[PDB]
This record gives sequence, C-alpha cells and structure tokens, in this order.
Amino acid sequence: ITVNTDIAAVEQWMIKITMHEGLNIYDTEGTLLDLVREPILQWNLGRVLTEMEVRDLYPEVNDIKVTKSPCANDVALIGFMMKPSSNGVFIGKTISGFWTYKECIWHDLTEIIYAELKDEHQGLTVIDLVLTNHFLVILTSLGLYVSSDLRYPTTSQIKLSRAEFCGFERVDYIRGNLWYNEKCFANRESFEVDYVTITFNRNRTLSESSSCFFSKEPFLHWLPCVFSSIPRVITF
Amino acid sequence: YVTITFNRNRTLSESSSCFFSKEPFLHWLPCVFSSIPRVITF
Amino acid sequence: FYTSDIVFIVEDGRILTTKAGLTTYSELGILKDAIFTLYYDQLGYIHKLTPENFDAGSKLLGHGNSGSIFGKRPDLGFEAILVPQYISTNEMYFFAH
Amino acid sequence: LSALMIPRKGENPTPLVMVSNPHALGFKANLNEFGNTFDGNSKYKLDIE
Amino acid sequence: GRFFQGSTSIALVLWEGSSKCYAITLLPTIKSSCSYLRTMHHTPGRH
Amino acid sequence: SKYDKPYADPVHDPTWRWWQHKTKDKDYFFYLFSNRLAAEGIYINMNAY
Amino acid sequence: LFDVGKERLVKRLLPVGTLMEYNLPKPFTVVNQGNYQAISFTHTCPFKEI
Ligand SMILES: *[C@@H]1O[C@H](CO)[C@@H](O[C@@H]2O[C@H](CO)[C@@H](O[C@@H]3O[C@H](CO[C@@H]4O[C@H](CO)[C@@H](O)[C@H](O[C@@H]5O[C@H](CO)[C@@H](O)[C@H](O)[C@@H]5O)[C@@H]4O)[C@@H](O)[C@H](O[C@@H]4O[C@H](CO)[C@@H](O)[C@H](O)[C@@H]4O[C@@H]4O[C@H](CO)[C@@H](O)[C@H](O)[C@@H]4O)[C@@H]3O)[C@H](O)[C@H]2NC(C)=O)[C@H](O)[C@H]1NC(C)=O
Ligand SMILES: *[C@@H]1O[C@H](CO)[C@@H](O)[C@H](O)[C@H]1NC(C)=O
Ligand SMILES: *[C@@H]1O[C@H](CO)[C@@H](O)[C@H](O)[C@H]1NC(C)=O
Repeated sequence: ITVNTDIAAVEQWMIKITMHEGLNIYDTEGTLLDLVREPILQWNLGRVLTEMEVRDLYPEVNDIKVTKSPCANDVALIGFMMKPSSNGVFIGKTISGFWTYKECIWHDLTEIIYAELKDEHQGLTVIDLVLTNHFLVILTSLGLYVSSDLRYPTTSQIKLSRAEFCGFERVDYIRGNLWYNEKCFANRESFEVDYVTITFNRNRTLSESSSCFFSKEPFLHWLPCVFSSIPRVITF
Repeated sequence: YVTITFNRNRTLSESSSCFFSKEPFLHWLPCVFSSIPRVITF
Repeated sequence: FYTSDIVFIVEDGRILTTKAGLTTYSELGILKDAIFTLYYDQLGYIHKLTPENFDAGSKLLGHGNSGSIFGKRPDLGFEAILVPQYISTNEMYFFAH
Repeated sequence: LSALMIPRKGENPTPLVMVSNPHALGFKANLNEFGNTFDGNSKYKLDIE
Repeated sequence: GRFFQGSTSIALVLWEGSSKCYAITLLPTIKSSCSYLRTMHHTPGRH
Repeated sequence: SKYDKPYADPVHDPTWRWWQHKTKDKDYFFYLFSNRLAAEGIYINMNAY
Repeated sequence: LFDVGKERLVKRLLPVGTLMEYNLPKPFTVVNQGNYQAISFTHTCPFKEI
C-alpha cells in the first residue's frame, strides 16, 4: 500500500469488498485509515479524564463544536463550550467517526493552557477550534492559542503558543469566530498555502481599530483584514 | 530612565501597571516581574 | 465532500438540506434536542452528536443516506384549498385559495 | 466465451459464473453494458476468459 | 492548460435531479503541476 | 476564393499552401508563447484555421 | 401591443404544436384504477413514438 512512513497529510482510503471484480455482484463499502502517518494522532492532548469523571460534567455542558481534519475525516476533535460556573478545557478525540460512545476518549488541557498565562484568571471554556493540515488553533475564553506544529514530534505533548491581541479582555473572546477554508493538501504543491481568519464583535476602541484579523501558515503574524457608518466585516 | 505608572485592574491582556524605559524610549519593559501590592512609584 | 451534501440547522429545531450547486432545497424534518450537533463522516453517513449520545440512524442503507436519524419524511404541504384545473392531457394547474 | 443478457425493466439481477472443477480450470469474467434496446432496456455482454 | 503556470475545479451538476439521489454533483480537480510518478529513467543496457 | 485555379495542388485543403514552409517549426512558436517572451502575447495556432 | 407603457411593434413566435396540444376538449373515459375512478384520455395518435 504505502512505502513512505513519515508524518504528513495523507488521505483516507475507500475499501470495496466484492465477490468478483469484473462482474461486480456483492459490493460492500468501508474505510481504511493509516495510523503511523497521521499528524494529530502522534501527540498526547493532555490529562485523560476517566469514566464517571465526565458524567458529572454533563449538567454543565452548553454547546458542542467539532473539527474535521480536512484531508482525512473520522479523526475529529469534539470540544465542549460550557457555563461560566465551571472551569476547564474539555476535548474528546475520535478515530472511528463517532460510531460508538465508548471510543471517544476525553482529555483536559487546563495545565497546558494555564502554563503561558502567569496567573489563573477566572475560569475558561473552549469557544471555537479548527484543525488545519498541520496546525491546531483553539480560541478559548482566555485568548487564542496555536499549536507549535504537528509534523515534528519532540515531547509527546502539544506545545501551545498564546497569540497576542492588544486590548482584548475575556468579554471579547466569548464573541469571536474562526473561519477556515476546508481544503486538503495531500502532496503539498508549492503554491498551496493555508489561511485562518478570526472575527470579533467590538467597539473600535482606542487601542485597536480593527475587529477582523487573518494569518498565514505559521500563525504568528496576525494582520488586520481591512486597511485605510463604517461597516462591520462579518466574514473575510 | 523614565517610569510610567497607571491604575488598572490587572486585566487579561496586561498584568502590569508600571513600566520603564531607557534613553531610547522604544522598549518599555515592566518594572516588577514574577493581595498583590500596587507600586505607586519605581 | 463525498456526496456533496449540505445541511443547515435553524432555531425552532428545523433542518434544511441540499446538494452543492443545486438551486433548490428540502426540509429533512425537525429535532427538538437542547444541545446537539450534526456530523458527516467520510462515506457520507450523518451522525447526531450529543453528550452521552452518538447516534447514527435507525435504518441504514449501503450508500450514505442523509435522512436516517429522522423517522418519517415530513409532509411539506400547508393547509389550504386547492382547486385543480386541466390544461392538457398530461399537465395540470393547482390553485391555492 | 461470450454471453448476452437483458434483465427485467425494474429488477436488478446479479449474474454469476461457476466452474464444476475449480482445481483445474480458472477464469476471469467481465460484464460490460453495450447498446440499449428499442423499449429502453439495456443489453449486457459478459465475456468469460 | 493555457501556458506556464495552480489548480482549478470542474463541477458537473444535474440541475434537474432530485435531492434524494446518492450522487448529483461531481467534482474533479485539475492541477497545473507534475505528479509524483512523473520521472525519467535511463536503462544502461547491461542488466 | 483563390482556390479556383485549374492546376491541381498535390494536397486538398488550400491552407496547406499557407502552412507549409512555416509548419516545420510550430514547437518554437509554442515555446516562445508559453514563457511569454514573444509578440503581444499572441499565439496564432496552426490548426485553428 | 397597445398596452400603456409598452405600445410597441414586436415580432413573436406562434407555437402551433403547443396550441394543438393545448386544445383541451378530447374524448376520455372514467377508468377504474386502484378501486377508485380516474379520468383517462383516450389515445388518438396510433403510435407511441417515432
Ligand atoms: C493515495 O494512496 C496512494 C497509495 O499508494 C498514494 O500513492 C503513494 O504516494 C506516495 C507519495 O505520497 C509515493 O511515495 C513516493 O515514492 C517514490 C519512490 O517510488 C518508488 O517506486 C519503486 C517502483 O514502484 C519502488 O521500488 C520504490 O520502493 C521504495 O523505495 C524507497 C526509496 O525511494 C524506500 O524508502 C522504500 O522503503 C521502498 O523500498 C518506491 O516505491 C519517491 O521517489 C517519492 O518521493 C521521495 O520521497 C522521499 C521521502 O520524502 C524523499 O526522501 C525522496 O527524495 C523523494 O522525494 C522527491 O522525489 C522526487 C522523485 O519522485 C525527486 O525528484 C525530488 O527531488 C525529491 O527527492 C515518494 O516517497 C508512493 O510510491 C505511492 N504509492 C505507490 C504504491 O506507488 C497516493 O499518494 C495517495 N494520494 C492521495 C491524494 O492521498
Ligand atoms: C459598542 O458600544 C455600545 C455602547 O458603547 C454597545 O452597546 C455595543 O454592544 C458595542 N458593540 C459591540 C459589537 O459590542
Ligand atoms: C478594579 O475593579 C474594581 C471593580 O471592578 C474597581 O472598583 C476598581 O476601581 C478597579 N481598580 C482600578 C485601579 O481602577
């Protein structure tokens, strides 16, 4: 099937079982997924929550978000948005496309996301999250975080970098969306470049006059989407 | 050196209200690094 | 991206569906759960995701049917008086009163 | 060898080729559609090698 | 292609068809690059 | 309208006389067009006429 | 067309086949199907297709 065994974005495979090839009679469809080349699977997302540790969380859940991992589906991440009464970042992982509830292993990322903060503030929930072909972006209640990368496993634990947004407090990050074009880049042609847009609902304060930013592939420089009554950018 | 002092709530974006800079006033760095007493003057 | 299916969720619990590039749509049904979301896998099957509920559908076909979770295909008709009227051998008008 | 098959109008029959002695006779069969009749049904040509 | 340069998508839509059919839209992609199998070899003739 | 001559050309299709002394070298015209180094960026094809 | 705002001289197709098909009053029968009654128009063209 495959002769290369690095870490890269490789598509899934569609499997057809038949009783004969040319005279196709009893067709049955299915999926086959590679494990050793999938980017996201090689890292540990965080501390594993056990059973009956997620059951008490249920009367606190407020909304559900999912990812898709554009090149190969069925390896989605499911994120919980929760009430401000409870605390923690709660993400489950699938590898079989949510066919059984027993397989969605639940993690928690509170330690990793509190590391680059210098102090715990109040309590945080995941607002939105996307999974690009080589990066993971999470807009949580306390700001925006970008994973370092997925193709170079070094510590078996995701290292998040906190994006900077001057003048942005908690009541802005709870109203903000991430937009991304779901396109698969399997063999990685040179012209293919990925973008991510973030949009807030703000008042155009003194510190920042924009409400809409976008960034290229290593999500480090976030530049405003509008340059030099005034309309609002719903989506760029 | 020049010091600048504010009166803030220690928000999410910024944790300091006391900065200072050298003769080229381009790199303004906080005066105190890592209940919390407020610094009136540094 | 398989089967080119698109599904919108609208408050009051309704679910609208279409294919990509078509200029018409349909109403798959209704769903009144408090917190839920819809997911499409690689083969095209649709799953309802809820805390402690990952449902896939009662009736499953070989291909990727997108209406398995809902019970019966709903009646799209309203309540009015229809007056029919012939115009040809195989064509007919209906007037809503 | 070659055979021709026309199915019913709405049904979907699946043909099959079998060998009495598979220990000493192997085959490969290809079923391809060619033409379409006047009424609307489609002729199928299946060739066995 | 036109000349020396990307990618594009070709969409085939059956506008008349119903929304309960399994396959309606077909989306080939055409890339103005070379595949990973496009190589050139030189047989030495010795074997 | 000029093909009314009473002397038989070796080939039909009177555009053969047009595209005969230049048709040996279509590839160079194509190379000059593809890398946009020629004329007004105009590629005059040989089989379009 | 004498209509106010569009008083103008226009040329227009006259679909004779469509008019002939839209000529409605034709012999029919009250045929019994599905333990009910339907209006089935008698076939006048001797052939089905050409
Ligand atoms: C859908 O799924 C299919 C499943 O097959 C998948 O096809 C696979 O795509 C891969 C690319 O993503 C292909 O990998 C490529 O393999 C090339 C070598 O092919 C050789 O073919 C020989 C005869 O068939 C075979 O004997 C040979 O055996 C192998 O040799 C390897 C050493 O070359 C060795 O490591 C193996 O263990 C095995 O012995 C090969 O199979 C490679 O040339 C190609 O590119 C190289 O990649 C490596 C790693 O990054 C790199 O170090 C190396 O320099 C090459 O990079 C570039 O090569 C080009 C030449 O091609 C140079 O010009 C550049 O300068 C670079 O140097 C790559 O690894 C794989 O072969 C293929 N599967 C099969 C069965 O063929 C599709 O891609 C999937 N598609 C989608 C959209 O998902
Ligand atoms: C802008 O400010 C007004 C009052 O100052 C506030 O009501 C409004 O919500 C603000 N806009 C947004 C998008 O929050
Ligand atoms: C901090 O916040 C409290 C209430 O939110 C306010 O009363 C106080 O003035 C703030 N501190 C400063 C220095 O403004």
